[PDB]
Parts: sequence; structure tokens; C-alpha cells
Amino acid sequence: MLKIIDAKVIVTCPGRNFVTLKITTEDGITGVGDATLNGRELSVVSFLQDHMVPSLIGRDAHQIEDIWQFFYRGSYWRGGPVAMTALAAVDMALWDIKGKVAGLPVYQLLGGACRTGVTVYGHANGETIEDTIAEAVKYKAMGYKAIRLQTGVPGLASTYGVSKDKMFYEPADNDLPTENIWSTAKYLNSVPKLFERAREVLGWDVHLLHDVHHRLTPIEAARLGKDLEPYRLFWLEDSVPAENQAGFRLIRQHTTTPLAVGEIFAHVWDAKQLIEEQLIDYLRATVLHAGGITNLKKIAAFADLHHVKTGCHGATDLSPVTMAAALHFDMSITNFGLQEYMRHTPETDAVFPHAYTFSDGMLHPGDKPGLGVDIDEDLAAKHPYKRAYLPVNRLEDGTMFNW
Amino acid sequence: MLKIIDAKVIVTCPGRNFVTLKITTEDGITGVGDATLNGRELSVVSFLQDHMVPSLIGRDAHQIEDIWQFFYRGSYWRGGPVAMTALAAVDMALWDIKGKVAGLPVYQLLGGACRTGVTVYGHANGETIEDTIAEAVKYKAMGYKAIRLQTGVPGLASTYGVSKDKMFYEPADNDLPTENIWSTAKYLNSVPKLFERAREVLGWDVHLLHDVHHRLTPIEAARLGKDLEPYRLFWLEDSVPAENQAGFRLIRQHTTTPLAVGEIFAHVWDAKQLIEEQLIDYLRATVLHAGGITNLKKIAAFADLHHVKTGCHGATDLSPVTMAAALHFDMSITNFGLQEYMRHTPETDAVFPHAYTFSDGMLHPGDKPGLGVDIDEDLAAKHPYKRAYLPVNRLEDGTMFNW
Amino acid sequence: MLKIIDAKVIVTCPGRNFVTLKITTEDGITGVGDATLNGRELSVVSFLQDHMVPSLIGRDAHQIEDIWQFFYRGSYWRGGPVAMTALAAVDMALWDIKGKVAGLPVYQLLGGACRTGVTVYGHANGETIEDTIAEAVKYKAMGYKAIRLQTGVPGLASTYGVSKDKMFYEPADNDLPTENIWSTAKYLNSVPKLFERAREVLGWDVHLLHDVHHRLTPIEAARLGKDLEPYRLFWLEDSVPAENQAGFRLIRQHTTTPLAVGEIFAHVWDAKQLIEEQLIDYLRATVLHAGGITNLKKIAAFADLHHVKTGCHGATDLSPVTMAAALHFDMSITNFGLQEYMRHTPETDAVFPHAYTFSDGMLHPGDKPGLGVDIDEDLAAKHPYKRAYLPVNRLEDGTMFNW
Amino acid sequence: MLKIIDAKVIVTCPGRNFVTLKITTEDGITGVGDATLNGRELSVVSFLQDHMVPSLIGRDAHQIEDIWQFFYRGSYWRGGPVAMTALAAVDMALWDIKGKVAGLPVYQLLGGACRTGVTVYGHANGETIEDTIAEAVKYKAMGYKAIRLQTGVPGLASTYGVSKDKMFYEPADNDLPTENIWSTAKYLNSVPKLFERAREVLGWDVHLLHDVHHRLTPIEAARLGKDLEPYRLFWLEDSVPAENQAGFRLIRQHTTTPLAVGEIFAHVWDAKQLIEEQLIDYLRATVLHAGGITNLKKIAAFADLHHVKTGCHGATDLSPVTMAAALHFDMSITNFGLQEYMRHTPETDAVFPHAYTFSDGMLHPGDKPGLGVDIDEDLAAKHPYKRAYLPVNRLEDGTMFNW
Ligand SMILES: O=C(O)[C@@H](O)[C@@H](O)[C@H](O)[C@H](O)CO
Ligand SMILES: O=C(O)[C@@H](O)[C@@H](O)[C@H](O)[C@H](O)CO
Ligand SMILES: [Cl-]
Ligand SMILES: [Cl-]
Ligand SMILES: [Cl-]
Ligand SMILES: [Cl-]
Ligand SMILES: [Mg+2]
Ligand SMILES: [Mg+2]
Ligand SMILES: [Mg+2]
Ligand SMILES: [Mg+2]
Repeated sequence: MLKIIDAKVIVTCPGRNFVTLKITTEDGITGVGDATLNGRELSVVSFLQDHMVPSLIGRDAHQIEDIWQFFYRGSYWRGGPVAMTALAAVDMALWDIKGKVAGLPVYQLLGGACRTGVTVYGHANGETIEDTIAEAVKYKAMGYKAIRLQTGVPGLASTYGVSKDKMFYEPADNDLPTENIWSTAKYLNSVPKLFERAREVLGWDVHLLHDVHHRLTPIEAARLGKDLEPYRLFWLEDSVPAENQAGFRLIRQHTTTPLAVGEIFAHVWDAKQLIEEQLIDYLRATVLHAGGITNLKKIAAFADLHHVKTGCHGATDLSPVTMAAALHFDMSITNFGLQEYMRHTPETDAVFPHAYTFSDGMLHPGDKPGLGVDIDEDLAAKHPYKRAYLPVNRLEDGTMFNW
Repeated sequence: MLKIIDAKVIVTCPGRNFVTLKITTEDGITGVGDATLNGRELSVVSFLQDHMVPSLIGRDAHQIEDIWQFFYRGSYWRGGPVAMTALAAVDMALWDIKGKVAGLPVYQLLGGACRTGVTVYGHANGETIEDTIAEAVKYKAMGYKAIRLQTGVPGLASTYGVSKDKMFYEPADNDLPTENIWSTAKYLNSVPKLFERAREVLGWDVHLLHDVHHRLTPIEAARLGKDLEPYRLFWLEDSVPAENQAGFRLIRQHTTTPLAVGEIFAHVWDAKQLIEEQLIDYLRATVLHAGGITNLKKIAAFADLHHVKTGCHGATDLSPVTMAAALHFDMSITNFGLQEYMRHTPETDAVFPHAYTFSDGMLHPGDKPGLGVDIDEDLAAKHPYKRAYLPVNRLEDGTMFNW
Repeated sequence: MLKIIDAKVIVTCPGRNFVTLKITTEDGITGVGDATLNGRELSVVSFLQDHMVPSLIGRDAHQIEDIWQFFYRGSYWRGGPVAMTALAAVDMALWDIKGKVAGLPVYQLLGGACRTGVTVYGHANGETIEDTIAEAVKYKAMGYKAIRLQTGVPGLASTYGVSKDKMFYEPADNDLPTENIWSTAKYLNSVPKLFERAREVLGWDVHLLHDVHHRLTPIEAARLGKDLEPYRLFWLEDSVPAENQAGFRLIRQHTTTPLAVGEIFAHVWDAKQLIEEQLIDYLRATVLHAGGITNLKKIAAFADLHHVKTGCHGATDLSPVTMAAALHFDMSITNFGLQEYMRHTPETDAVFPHAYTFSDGMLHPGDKPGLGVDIDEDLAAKHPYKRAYLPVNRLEDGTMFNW
Repeated sequence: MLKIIDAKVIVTCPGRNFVTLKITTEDGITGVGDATLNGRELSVVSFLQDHMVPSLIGRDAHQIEDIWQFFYRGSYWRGGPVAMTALAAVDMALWDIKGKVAGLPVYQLLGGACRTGVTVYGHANGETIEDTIAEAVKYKAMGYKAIRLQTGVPGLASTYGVSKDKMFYEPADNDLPTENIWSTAKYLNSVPKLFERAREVLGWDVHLLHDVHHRLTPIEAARLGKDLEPYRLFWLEDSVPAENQAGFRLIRQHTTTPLAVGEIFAHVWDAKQLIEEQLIDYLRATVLHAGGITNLKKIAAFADLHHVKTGCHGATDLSPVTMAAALHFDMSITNFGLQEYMRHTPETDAVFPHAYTFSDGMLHPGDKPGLGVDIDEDLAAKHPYKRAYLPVNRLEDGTMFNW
């Protein structure tokens, strides 16, 4: 019986915004969870502290599932990114506690080690094809086994994933949304050239990825998928907005390029049709935005029935706390595919001291009891919240579109 | 060009919590929109004032659809109760402003009057059948053409819809969520007697409704539906949790009792399969919780291709701002089914003076420019926020369940 | 790192045959897992000691999921009752060891407590209706919340569930399989009277079950299901052989009597269509015959996406080791339906001392570290293996049929 | 009335393990059946001798079908490789007896001769493409009309089907499973080159096969299928693990390369969806592992309705007894496709003297009464069981995978 005596939502910006729940049990055992929802951070803060937290006090922290259900069902209005991100943080924290009590790293509870480390991909980008490739060469020298390639679009001032940042990508860069302009035709005409060149310079053993980032229609993705088959990509991610899951039928019907989707998914329902109809090969949903370890685990199992692997989203806006948690999950399942790994700042790392390590293209969560992560509150207090928005995207005619 | 110069979020609790958005244009033309999310109110307040509101400043209030898209797509993490309720408030207020600029009630902009008024249902409930029927008799004498009936379950301390309230039902009643105990079997064995007796006393002209409130499995709903066929109910609402929309296939397959669902839906995607497969007869989604007049209008047109009518939710946690917007939408569509009408408190009515009127079993939005509703800010300020939660539900063995 | 130093298979027959696997770790921490396959026991014994066991030596007992996969995939010939029962024993014993290492009951590792106990059903049976009802009355007085009812068929020497046993049923009763004679028509014409009378005497609060035990065609099950609707059965189990899972479509299409199936299933693939098409309401698959806690947990999460609950089989040929593992799993899931509970003999209980307890219609696994169960090897050795077979069934014309 | 007076399970290892049932009738007529289940041999031994055999004694051997049903249904737990391999051996033996009594080879009972002999394929392999091709040239000179091609994968230490053995392949080569490492990307990049070269050297009249051996996902096989179309393969076998039969839809949708699957199948249910949806062109299931002559015959008939032919598995771990039986089946059906033929050792041939012969690319079962095979018990006793396991396979990251 592990009485919860305190729960606190902490907000800090050591290079970018992060929200963190910290839960303290009667005898001083603590657990932390990530609750960062990029571009909408303080909405999760309230949902937690004004609403969910008062129900945590006095409860038995052992009851992870019951607590999961109490909040998911109890809110009445169900699901959604704000609600499911709040719950992920409770869940992460509860598993962290569980691990400490058991005296085991969290993966030891979830099925134990299924591989020697978690293979990641990094983030090569450049304004030109040459730029991008040079970045990919760098990554390949650094021992990355998988690399994502993004490059500027001829005749467009900007496009997703290209900037001055090289080991990562931080698009929430302004106190109002940065405005972008877009042309599907110009992208579709040019981006295949990138992977053609990538194969010429980099060879065939390295895994290459691409994030389309919500900008195509199904018949368009189908075609990009087709143009990309000669270069044997690891996956083509978020090719089309997926609220209409049937949208992926057209793509699957026309290309064999492997498909990923789901960083934004809040619950299993966002991916069910996609999984059950075998329309994707990788699910990108994370413990952070789809309701924590408890839920992602149920989802991965459903996914394994349909040849679907995990390709968990790994952007900078997932704190080290999420990443510790993602690693314990990644380690413990059979159908793991890949883990995205964007480098945080050295200030972020200082605020969220963690046991996980990177070597030979792989992350490993380490073997500390629980998650193997904590939050330095004093250092945290040194960096207050600063408002920052994700960018937005319009068509050439001004049409409001998808960034 | 109608420049937005200010936009403020107002929180008041004249009998229960309500969140309101009030937008002001350069020329002093104002609009209001409801943003209430029962039991998770402050989270919407944050989502709006900390995140959405700053983007409103300086925009042209005329661009309703662009602003709608800007917010829906620009959030990146899409949909969900929080985001869509916040967007509803914006949408309602822009429509209000549109109305005023045009010197017309909103419904005149959306298609014109399609009926002489909007037929409502009221809520009769009680511990015993005779208590519930006694109440139904009152509502009929009051000229209601439709009545929802809820009654206690023999062998259970409490059930949905049953309490000391007669003209409404207000479960957001405690500083921590009230816990309840549920038995499906006891409920299924008893409720049909409710309606048998209802028909004996009230006869066959009055429409009789029932809200199952999330507590059945499809095969159980099938059976309850069948048991209730003899009494010709207008609808059987929320019989099963709808995240799995294919769930309704089994109900539809076994009973001709007409089906309602959707008060908690945040977007078209929560109902798409239900509508396209003709699994339901009434959609209960509202302008408040499904992204406003803009979104609900698209949804209604889609629903009409498949014999689905509107039966919008209208419990008291929808403020009179919602009700005004709901009544304009209701007036303006071919496929109107019915409108729920729970009496707000006198204090609430005073805080949100409105033009809409109730006569002869029907509401009417009235004919003022805009929505015909405002918030009295001085009066509002006399009624501070008071934290209050919806109740939760567990099975006899203690399993977390749905309320 | 928990090196496996020994792993031995133990065969004993304290009232009936049981096969047990006992794994020993370098530091003297041990675990047990049930490996009993009624009527084909020694085949599992061989599969384990001659083939699987040698691979266990020297492995890290922590790696539960890897060992699970090693054995499932490494056998080459996959699935099947033998292989999956043998793997179940391994899985149970590793979970037992995991529990002990962590100083926690297994259920604490799988999600924590979700209910205050695990509601069971007992078995009332008899030659005549009055004999069966007489027995149901006893079980109700004993505080059972659920009761299975089986009764003799007029015009048939014998039928399933009927015999001189009251608190259990043990058909593995002869050195060569007992032969029986079956008539579908006589059964279908009589059994509904069972439940009519059951309801008259026992009333409508108690859950009433029925195991058809494989003897119908879909169109026949459809009809029996319909005939039994008036009596509101908790479930109708194994109504038809399920190798053809589309068979349930016709039943589901014609009746709202809730359906159970699956005690004999060896893997997820035996139930996948049944679950995904919502053809059933309860899955009867067990940790013993479907590859253990590891597998059953994935299966349960899948079943929960489709309104399917667990109604695990629990006849006496599942040893108390199975029951301990079953109770930890049952305690830990949101979608628990019910647990079958057949009383083991006193001698059996003595051979497998256990922590689980029965009170007020509910079992509880208790709170010892691990599964909370052991085999007493000296006592076990006093009860040699005794060959015993399940009975077989033929039609009136002599056709080999299903028992 | 042919009373069975004795049934004996014989175990021997004349180069590799084989299990054999021998059944003796009252007047001295005997029949033999194969019961070898590679890597799990003694599990079938027990299932037979400890469990099934006692029910054979005293029965009428004429009753092949009733006996088939008695054991398949009678076991209660149904199907699975262990159970279905045991039953195959009973069935083979019973048909062998039947043929002797009738004084005819077994094919004469099953429909008689449908072709002049049974066309086979052999097994070319090599570390390099050159190696493999040279082996295929050899086979083509030896008069083989069909040849399977396997070759080493660049940058992998090992891969399926390559070894020092040339007229066959014996992978169960160790007293614990040999461990292998795997890379899908490296295989997919290189194996098409093999068949390109094969066509250049060998020409277009010879039939060429390839066994993928369980290592791809559907979208991957689809692609390999596509890359292989220019070389017009006879089939691409076991491209993906088939427990999810819907997995083959994606492949069929994208390639016209002919598909085979099923050596591991235990029953019709393992192939039904695959057959009924026309997802494969060849079924590889055998009399050995899918329940003997009786069952495979029913299956072939179902297969003929959907353009599916037999491509029976023929590895060394099917004894001459199985091969005699496979030939009588192959001879007697309209929809025969191909028979795999790996050479046994000369010691195996001595222990299982057989009447079947090989010439001009074809096997023929001969025209002796019954199967035309027996087992030399004295020679058999000269070679005791020796434990040997099939290999296993992990990904580069250590993930437990499919061999
Ligand atoms: O149909 C209804 O009126 C009910 O579902 C509502 O009272 C519901 O319980 C509340 O609006 C939830 O806030
Ligand atoms: O539901 C049940 O309890 C029955 O199906 C079992 O008694 C079954 O007959 C035996 O467990 C088979 O071993
Ligand atoms: Cl939300
Ligand atoms: Cl939301
Ligand atoms: Cl098996
Ligand atoms: Cl088996
Ligand atoms: Mg992305
Ligand atoms: Mg309702
Ligand atoms: Mg049963
Ligand atoms: Mg093969």
C-alpha cells in the first residue's frame, strides 16, 4: 500500500518548454512523468493540476491500471491529446514508482530485455540535396544505422525539417506561429532526386527515412511512394492526414514503399483501422501522447497481430523523461521497429539527469530502479516557461493548410 | 474588414461553472461563445487564453472558416474535447459578430427558418416508477411534446438521471467525484417496466426518450432495445461506449428501437462510421463540443445523406450561449430531430441575458442581430469559480466502469 | 542477471494427473508453472524435458518475453495445444521468479489490483431438472454470484456435466476413453426447461451459465440461443466447434444470448476472427493452454478493443499453479468477465500449497511474492501417475462426434 | 474385419532422427507410418505410445476414417503439429494395410494414376551466386526439371539453405539450437541478382524455385515478388509467417510471382483463408504434418476449387515412409503441382527399404501392394535416437526472429 501524499506539475524551459509531473508516496518514493504538449503546454498543466491531481492524493500508487481507467473513463469526455498527455504523465510516474519498489528498471517488469539496445535514427537536413547528403554522411560516420533525410524544395522559401539545426530540429521557434508557404507540385517534382543521390553516396546498408508531414492526398502519396521504391526507404511517414483512416487504402494499393504514421495519435482508436487493415508498417504513437506505458503496450500487442512495428516519435518536445520511458518500452517488446532520437540541449540534459546512454547507433535505458530519470527542481526553477508555437502552413493561394 | 482588438475569457459560477469567450472588434461590435467543458473547465480556459487568443488579435473577424481551419490545423495535435470546445467558443463568437454586422439573427445566415420553432424534450426522473411517471405527467401538462424518462434501479443505491432535481439534472456535485456502484443485470431486468407503465398512463402521442448513459455492451443494448420496442421510444441514447463505432452494428442488427449517440463527440470522425453505415437515427453532437456552428453544419449535411437527424445535447453544462447558437443551427436545417432542454438556474439566466423563448413545447432563438445573447460581466463577477466534478461509476466487484 | 541452473518436470496424481515445471535460479529462487494437458499429459512432459528444458539451462530468467519468443518461434512448428501448454509452464514459472525477485505478487507487476476480488462460477448438475436446481440452490446459499447449470437429457443415458459430482466434474475417468451416445434433437427439445425453472426458483439476480460443450451446428446454436433469451443467461459456452470461426456469424446473427468460447484455444489465432468480428462476448482461453500470462495479456488487450471480456476456463485439470497464475492475471485487467472455479480435491490442495483464498463468491490470489504457490515434492512423490482419458461421443447411428 | 493386435513406435537415427509407427493385424498384415516431427521428435513418440496407441488395440483397421475422427476429435484439444503428426502416422499405416488387403498400391485406391510420374525439384545452393549456379547446372544435367536456388547473403555469416551439403540440406545439426544472425535489408538487396544470373546460364525451360523461409513482412515479400517477376519463378515459398492469413493479400495485390506456403501447416484451418481468397498458387502441406493421406486428400480437393495445386514439402526430415505415402497421393490427384525431393542418406534408405524410384526428373511409387515401404527393425536398432535441434535466428539487434 503506497499512499500518494503529493503530486506536483513543474514547468520549465531549458532550451524549450517541458511540463513534468512529480508524484511522492508516503515513505518518500517519487516518480516523474512527462506531460509536454508542444504549442499547447499550459492546457495540460491545468488539466493536471486543476482537475486530475486532486484525485491522486491518498490513492495507492500500486494501482496503475485502475488509476489509468479512473482518469480515462472518469473525465467523461474521453480521449484527446490534452487528456491523454495528462494521463501519460501519471502513468509514466506510477511505473517509475513501481520500478523503484520492485528494485528493477522498468523494462524488467514489462517482459524484460528483447534486444541488446534500441536502434535509432537521426535527422539529416539541408537546403540543397548536397547539403542534406553531407549531413547524412556525418551521421553515418557517427555510427547511426538509420537516418531521416529532409531537404529544401526548389522554388519554396521553406519546408518541413530544414533549418540551421543539425543534430535536431526545433520548429516551435516563435511567440506567434511562424507562417509558411507550400506547393505540393514543387515537392512531388523534386524530392525523389534526394534519395537517388543518397543511395549513390551512402550505399544500401544504411536505413533511410522521410517525413512527408501531413502535406499530401492519398493518390499523391501513392505516387511519391512509387517514385521512392527504387531507393528502398525504411519508411515514408505521415504521408497524409489520417483522421480518415480509409485514406491509406489507396496508398497501400499502389506502392510497396513501407508506411509509418501516428506521432499525433492520442488513443488506439486513431490507429485501429490502419492496423487491422494492414495499411501501415510502423506506428509512431508514443507513451507521451497516447496515454503512457500502460496504453502503448496494449497497442503494440494489437499491432503485432497485423505485422505492425513500433516507430516511436522522438522529437525534442519529448523530454528525457518520455525518452527514458520510451526506451523501457522499446526494450521489452517483440515488434519494436525503430526509435527516433533528436538530441536535447545540454541544459535540458542537466535539468533531467538520466541513466540512458547512446552508443553504436543504439540507445539503452540503463539498469537503475524505475525509469532511471529525475528532474532537478532547483535547476528547473532557473528556466521559466516561455511561450513558443509550432509553425503553420498555407497554400500558394493563401488556403489554410497542414504544417 | 473587422479587426479583432481584444478577446477575453470569462469564468463564472451562477449555480454551476461556465466558461465564456468574448471577442471585441475595432468598432465595438462584440461576440460571445461558450467554452464550458464540465469537470475540466480550466483546461479549456488555458487552451484559449494562453494559446489561441494571442493569434486572434489583429485578425479579420469576417474570416470565419479560415480562423476555424487556422486553429484546427494549426494546433498540430488535432481534435479532442479540449481543443474542439475551445474552437467552438471562437466559432460561436465570430458567428455572433457576423450576425451583428449583417443586422440579422444567425439563423437567417445559415438557411433561414425551416420550422416554426424547435421542439424540445424535458427530463422526468424518480426513485420508483411511480415517482418518474408522476413527473412525466407534470411535463405533459406543461406542454412538452417529448419526455426523457429515468428511474431508480431496484437493488442499486443510485443510477443516472435519478436525484432530487425535476426540471433538470446536475451531477457535477462535489469537490471530489462522487462514487457510484453499478449492476448491468439489475438494470436490464427492470427498466422496461418503466416504459410499459409510461404508455399506460401517458398514452401514445407523447415522445418518450431514454438515456442509457454508456453502461451496456452491444449485445446487451441489442436486448434492451428489443425489450423496449413495444413502447415505441423516440430514441435510446448512448447505449454503448462508441469509440468502437462498429459496436453499433450488433445493436442495429437486432432491434428497431431508434438509436441516439454523440453528446461527447469532438469531431466528425467520432461519428463517421456510425452515420455512413446507418447505425444511428440521431446525432447528439453539439455546437459546443464538436467545434461550433461551422463544424456542426457540415456534419449535419453529411448526416442527412444517411437518414440521420440532429438530437443535440442540451444539459445545463451547456450555457445559454451554447443554447442560443444551438437554436439558430436547429432552426436552419432540414434534418432536425429534436433539442434537449434542461432548465438553467435563475442566476444563470441573469448572467447570460438572451433573446430565446420557450412556448408550447418549443424553443425559439428570437430575432435580435447575432446570436441574441450576452454575458453580464458585473453580475458574472459576483459568482466565483467553484471546483466541481462529474461522478464516476464502478461495478459490484470494484472494476472502474463508465458513468 | 538470474542464471537458470536447473529445470525439472514433476508428474503427480493426487486425485488426478498434473504436470508441473519447476525452474531454479543460481541464487536458489524457484518458480513453478503448470503444464497439464488432460488426457495427453506425457506428451507435454516429453516436449518439455526432452526438448525445451535443455535450452533453459544458463539463460537469464529475467528475459521473459525473449524466452517466450525463443520457444514459440524456435520450435519451427508453431502453436498447438502441446507446444503452447509447455510454453505456458515456462512462462508461469518465469513470472513466479520475476515476482519473487521483485518482492511483489505477480498481479502487482501486471497493472495492480483492478477489483476487490475475482468473481467465480460453480457447477450445479443432476440427472433431472429438480436434481440440478436442488444443486443450484446449494451454490446460491454458499454465496456464489454465478452458477453453471447442466442436466440430463431425457432419452439419453448420459450427457456432459451430469454425474455423481457436485462441487466439480471429472470425466477423465477411465483407463480407456468412456464411450457416450448423443442426440442433438433430444437435447435441444429439453434444455430450455432447465432455465425456465431455474429462474422460477432462483430468481433474477444470480448469473446463470450453460456449457453446450461442442455439440451443435451454428443454425442449431442460433435456435438454442433464442430459446434461452427469456432467462437472461450470463453466457452460452462452446455452442459449436470453432475451427471455422465464421461459424459464429450465424449464431450472432440470430440471438442476443451472450456467447462464450475458447477453453481449448492454443493461441491468439484461434480467436482472432471471433474477436475482431465481435462474434463473442467472453473468451475462455487460459494462461495454461494459450501460452501463459505473457500471451494471455496481449490477447486480453486485443479482446478489449472489441467488447470482449475474459471468462477463463478453470476446471480441475488446471492445477492450483494455473489457478494462481489465472487469478493474478484476472486481478490485473480492465476487461475481466468471470473465472471458472472447480474445487480441486483435498489431496491436490496439499500437494500444491497456495496463497489464494475463496470468500463471498470471490477468489483472491493473496499477497505473497511471486505467484504464491508451490509443489510439495515429497508429498507429490506419494501419488504416482495414473493413466486417464477424457470421454468420447458418438451419434445414434454411430458417427464419431464431439464430446 | 482386420483386428489390430499390436502397434509399436520405433525410434532410429540413420543419419538423422526418424519416428515410425508399425501396426500389426490379427493375421500378420502390417502397416507403417511416419511420425517424425523434426526438433521435437519424442513429444510425438509419447503422444502416440503413451496415449493414442492403447485405443488402437482390438479395433478394425478397415475403419480408416472413423479412426481418423476418433483420434482427431477424441483428444478434445484439437489439432496442432504434435497431434496431427501422430495421427498422420496412424493414417499412413492404415492405408498401407488397406492396400495390402486389396492387393493394390495405395494410389490405385485413391483415384488411380493421373500422370506418368511425379515431377520433383532439387536443392541447389552455394555461398556465392557462382557457387549456386554451378550447383544448379549439375542438377540440370542430372535431369531435374525443377530446381530450388539458395545462396549466401553478402555481409551475413549465414542464411537459410546454404551449407556443405549439396543433394540435400540437414539444418538440425546440433544438440542445442545453432544460432543465426539476420538482416532483411541485406537479403532484399541481393537475392534478385541470383535469378537474373540463373536465367542467363540455365535458360528458360527449367523451373526455378526459392524458399524465403519466414523472414519477410507482407509489404516486403510483395516487393521481392516484384523484383523476381522478370525471372518467372515456379514459386516463392513461405515469404511471410502465415498465422495471419490475411497477410497474403498485400503480396497478391502487388506481385504476380507465384506463391507457395504451408510445410508447417497442421490442418485445413491453417490454409482455408489462403485458399478461399486465392492468395497462393501452391500448398506445401504434407501427409506427415497435416494428418496423413485421409486429410491431405480432402484438402487438395478444396484447393482445386480455387486454382491451388499441391507442392508438398519434401525435406530429409520426412522419412521414406512419408515419401512413399506422398507419392501415392501425388499420383492420384488432378491438381498436383510439384514434389520436393531431398536425397536421404544411404543408411536411411537401408533402414526404410522402399519400392519408389527416380528417373527423368520424376519419382514413382512403384506398384507393390500398399505403400511399398517397410522398416528394417534390426538395422533400425543399430542407430539410436540422437538429440538434434533446428537452428534459430535473431536480428542484428538481438531480436528473437524466425529461422
Ligand atoms: O443526455 C444527457 O443529458 C446527459 O448525458 C448529460 O446530463 C450528461 O450527463 C452531462 O452533460 C455530462 O456533463
Ligand atoms: O467448461 C468446462 O468446465 C468444461 O469444458 C471442462 O470440464 C472440460 O470438459 C475439461 O476441462 C476438458 O479437460
Ligand atoms: Cl483532450
Ligand atoms: Cl484535446
Ligand atoms: Cl502441438
Ligand atoms: Cl499438438
Ligand atoms: Mg514526424
Ligand atoms: Mg445523455
Ligand atoms: Mg466448457
Ligand atoms: Mg521450405
